[PDB]
Amino acid sequence: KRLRRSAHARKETEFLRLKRTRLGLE
Amino acid sequence: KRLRRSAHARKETEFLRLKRTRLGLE
Amino acid sequence: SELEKAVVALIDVFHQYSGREGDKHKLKKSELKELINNELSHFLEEIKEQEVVDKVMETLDSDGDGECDFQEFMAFVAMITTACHEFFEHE
Amino acid sequence: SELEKAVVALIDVFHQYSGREGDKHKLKKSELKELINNELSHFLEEIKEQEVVDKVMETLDSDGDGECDFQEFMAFVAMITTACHEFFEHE
Repeated sequence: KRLRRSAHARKETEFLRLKRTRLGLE
Repeated sequence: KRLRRSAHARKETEFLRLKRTRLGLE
Repeated sequence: SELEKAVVALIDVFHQYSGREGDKHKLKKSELKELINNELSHFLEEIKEQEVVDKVMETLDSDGDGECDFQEFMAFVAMITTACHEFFEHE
Repeated sequence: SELEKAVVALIDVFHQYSGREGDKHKLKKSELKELINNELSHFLEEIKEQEVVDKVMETLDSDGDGECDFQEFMAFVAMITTACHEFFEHE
């Protein structure tokens, strides 16, 4: 039922990882 | 002796006048 | 002084890129993409994903015209810079 | 990296003042005053009246702490920079 149909995945992560990393220090 | 005191706000405007101008120029 | 310099740099860089596809006040998704890839390279890694540039723009795109206004750019800059400031607590 | 340079300049300048009275991510009125006078040296006129330096932070002081966060400073920068952009573009 829950197939991998969600092509609209969080590709954002690919770049935003760096932002998350910089936020990480807080 | 006396002067036309800060009825017309004054305090903000002495700095913000140029900000008002910068918005005013659009 | 320094903040003014930084600011006019932001204004100028944005303005010219915004002149290419947009209209000076607004970066089209092409320009936002290019700007990020070309200039934000150390803060964000390169972005081939025309989907994602559109998404991160769309997230802020008050005009809903497939661009981001200088205001939205400044808003984006604010959070990006803040994340970098959080980093900078431990350079 | 033009905007990256600008961005780190904002952070560095802010931290320099914010380290003095505040906590690196927070400008107290003493710091806020000298920071804005010093940095917006053409952009603003000498912000003599401490009541107003207090007011302009209070206006943005989300934190209600009597010292404005880097976020609120970034909001100030955003409005100022937008006004400059508009003014400088529409000569």
